[PDB]
Amino acid sequence: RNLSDRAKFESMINSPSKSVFVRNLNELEALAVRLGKSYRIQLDQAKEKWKVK
Repeated sequence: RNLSDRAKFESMINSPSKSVFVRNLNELEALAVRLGKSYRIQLDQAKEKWKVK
């Protein structure tokens, strides 16, 4: 099924490298907002996971 933004999130959050994280982060943050606010927290968790400060 299309419109599976949750799948994109779970796919991106799977194993993102440093530079890979940033290049995915832009769309990742967009997807997080699209999904809601609870998943946005998980996004922020991934940001802090690496650093993103």
